[PDB]
Amino acid sequence: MSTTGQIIRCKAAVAWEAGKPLVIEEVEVAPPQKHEVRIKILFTSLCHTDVYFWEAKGQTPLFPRIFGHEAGGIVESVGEGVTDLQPGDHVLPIFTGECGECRHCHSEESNMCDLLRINTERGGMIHDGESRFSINGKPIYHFLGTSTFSEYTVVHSGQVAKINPDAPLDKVCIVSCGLSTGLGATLNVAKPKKGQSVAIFGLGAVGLGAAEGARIAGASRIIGVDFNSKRFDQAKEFGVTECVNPKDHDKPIQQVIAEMTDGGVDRSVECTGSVQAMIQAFECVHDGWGVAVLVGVPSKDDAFKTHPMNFLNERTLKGTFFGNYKPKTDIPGVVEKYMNKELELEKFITHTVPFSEINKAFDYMLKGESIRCIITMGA
Amino acid sequence: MSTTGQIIRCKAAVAWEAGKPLVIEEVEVAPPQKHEVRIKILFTSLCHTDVYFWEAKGQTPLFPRIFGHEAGGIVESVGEGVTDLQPGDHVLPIFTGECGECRHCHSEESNMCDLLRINTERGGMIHDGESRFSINGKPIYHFLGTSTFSEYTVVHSGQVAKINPDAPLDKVCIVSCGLSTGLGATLNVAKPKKGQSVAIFGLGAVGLGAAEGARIAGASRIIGVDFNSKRFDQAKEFGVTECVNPKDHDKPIQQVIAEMTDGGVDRSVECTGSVQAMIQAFECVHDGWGVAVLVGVPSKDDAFKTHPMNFLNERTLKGTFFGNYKPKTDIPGVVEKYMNKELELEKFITHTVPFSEINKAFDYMLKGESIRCIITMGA
Ligand SMILES: NC(=O)C1=CN([C@@H]2O[C@H](COP(=O)(O)OP(=O)(O)OC[C@H]3O[C@@H](n4cnc5c(N)ncnc54)[C@H](O)[C@@H]3O)[C@@H](O)[C@H]2O)C=CC1
Ligand SMILES: NC(=O)C1=CN([C@@H]2O[C@H](COP(=O)(O)OP(=O)(O)OC[C@H]3O[C@@H](n4cnc5c(N)ncnc54)[C@H](O)[C@@H]3O)[C@@H](O)[C@H]2O)C=CC1
Ligand SMILES: [Zn+2]
Ligand SMILES: [Zn+2]
Ligand SMILES: [Zn+2]
Ligand SMILES: [Zn+2]
Repeated sequence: MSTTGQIIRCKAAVAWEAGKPLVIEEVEVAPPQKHEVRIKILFTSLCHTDVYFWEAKGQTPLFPRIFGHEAGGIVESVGEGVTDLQPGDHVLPIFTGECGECRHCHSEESNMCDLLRINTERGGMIHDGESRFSINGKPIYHFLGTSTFSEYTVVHSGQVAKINPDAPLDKVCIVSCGLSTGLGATLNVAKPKKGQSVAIFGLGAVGLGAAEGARIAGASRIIGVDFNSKRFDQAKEFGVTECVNPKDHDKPIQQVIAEMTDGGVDRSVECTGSVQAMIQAFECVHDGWGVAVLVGVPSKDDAFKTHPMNFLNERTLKGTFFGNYKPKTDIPGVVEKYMNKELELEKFITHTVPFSEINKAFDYMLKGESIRCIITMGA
Repeated sequence: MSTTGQIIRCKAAVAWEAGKPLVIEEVEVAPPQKHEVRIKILFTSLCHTDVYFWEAKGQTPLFPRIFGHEAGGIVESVGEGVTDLQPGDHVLPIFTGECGECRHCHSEESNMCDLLRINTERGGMIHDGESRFSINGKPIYHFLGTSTFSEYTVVHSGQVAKINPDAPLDKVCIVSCGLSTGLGATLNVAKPKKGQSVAIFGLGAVGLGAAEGARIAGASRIIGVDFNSKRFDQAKEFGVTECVNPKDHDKPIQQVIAEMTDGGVDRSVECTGSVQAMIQAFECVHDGWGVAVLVGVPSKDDAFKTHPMNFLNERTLKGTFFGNYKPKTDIPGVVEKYMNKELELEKFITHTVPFSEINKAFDYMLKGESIRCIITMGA
């Protein structure tokens, strides 16, 4: 309130160099411009997407930078022409937006907003190409339009979802990424029917969300596939009924799955980012009616490759961005499902650290087995 | 009737050598065994599938052989345990079957019958591995279980569709292949909505069937693509609204289409058999909601290849066998649509010759621009 229209002085975790530990710095946060809001961050988290651009290996090295794109916060002030958000609103900043004006935003199927779709190299604000962060007079790059590793951040209002103000902001700060992506990959894109079989490649947060969606859809068999056998017991909490490590088999995994299911699974969801797993996820679905959904992001420019007859045998291949959920229209409904005990969120939380110890979240992530770490603001 | 249970002596067009002209021979046709029927052929036609296996380039050279898989005929007699067909029934023998007992035959989506799905190398009958054709005591290979280039042929009853006995058998003899495949590729698999745009790659019989389906679906723009500009005027009779030759453009055809439609077509149907056209058909559909359907059969084992991000941008890739139509359950309904003036068939007929001049049908086919040639039995 007293900060409305004013520059805020607060702390942010700044990445000065690729792959080096973040530094808690005193920064200045400009007030929000047209169509922007300024958000007090209460909880944030870390995922491989932040780590990938912080490591900047084979990536355009934008530094200094404030990473972070999964957070729960409260609106502090709104910029010109913002009417759907007001101070005090509980919100999730999300790495992609919904302008409400383009053909995608008017569609049933697509969340590929022409204005506000994710952009990993945009270092400033959409309104004016400027940064809202400075340190000692010098600007700092934004990340995904969210930059949630700060006590306050400025975000285009199209990337800010208003949610149930009774929702606990530490549990929902992780609906902005992997959970909703896998949940919607199964429910919106794969669309299994009751009793069907589903194979999930990758049992990180995305695959676990896909498993929850497959249980909500009523799948009778949910086969979780992962090179990492440590992730199996964890996965069974999220709906996975059988676990398969490819390392334990001489046969290719798509043959292993087809043999388990008499021709292949009804649905598959690829949640690894490995192009080889995308091929395998496609080839492991049944002929005639099988549907595979690609979710993982490939690191290189290897191409998906398969014999065309695999399609002529009546397989279908789909792909998803953020579970095909619209961030402003649909994500609040995801939170509502959590509030109505229809969706599991607490079991994603494997770690927690205060903001001053944010670098430990990188350690837990890079060591493996960390699903999400709740980074608590204030100390 | 008088021929029931007897060997029939009749004429067939026999291929003795790869790529050499057929010879009209006096053959013997055995009576039908269990689950088989013997059919008097009144009209048959020729398509590239017959030519491909008659040329036998890179193909297993089964000779001598009776080709032919598009025909209209009348049941002469039925074998043991046949109850859905009786003598006098008007029928279409079809290159693939419907046993009615497997999971595909109980499905909504799939026509991939486990027992009777198409098999290009099967030279004998399913019942006993034997040929029902002999010439001077020596057997002749069957083709696709149909072998319609004979005055009489024996076919598994699962591959024989009973149709409206008032349907003209010369017009419907071409519903057994390209027409129904493209029609169902659009209506059953691509599923455009009213007002949407559809790009069709290849304007042979398959692409023309896809165009008819796109008009029935109410597509506002139907863009026909083909290297052969002679096929354009023809295509407009079948629903194509715009024609594009790739040769006339420096830009890749998928870019040409995207530029015509502001991001890409809503639906595409690939009806060429060229793997490069399958890639192009996929990449030319709009992001967010585009759906491409593969129909053409590739000659080699080149693989379909695309950047995985094309799917993550929410494109869908499907494939079809015979338009996903079940041959015994659905094909009679296709004929009914012709009988109710809802489907154009006469305009597929570009040529006609008597059976003794069947080799001319090969000439008209190999020269190009022939859609279908009605081969009339009896002289
Ligand atoms: N499509 C979208 O909109 C989104 C895509 N993603 C992508 O989804 C993927 C999954 O993300 P997270 O779950 O956070 O990642 P993660 O790294 O936590 O989980 C990946 C899991 O897959 C396993 N794995 C890797 N290669 C494998 C292979 N060849 N076969 C079997 N298992 C394999 C790993 O052991 C690990 O358990 C990533 O590529 C991420 O970039 C993430 C969020 C949004
Ligand atoms: N999926 C299925 O169940 C079925 C598949 N097919 C396949 O469908 C395809 C089409 O069959 P028809 O219409 O009878 O063949 P067709 O040879 O009469 O027509 C193909 C057309 O595509 C054109 N074309 C070829 N390469 C092209 C390219 N790269 N770009 C643009 N145009 C190109 C040709 O000029 C020709 O007009 C064939 O591959 C056939 O084997 C046929 C029937 C059943
Ligand atoms: Zn938009
Ligand atoms: Zn994330
Ligand atoms: Zn069957
Ligand atoms: Zn044919």
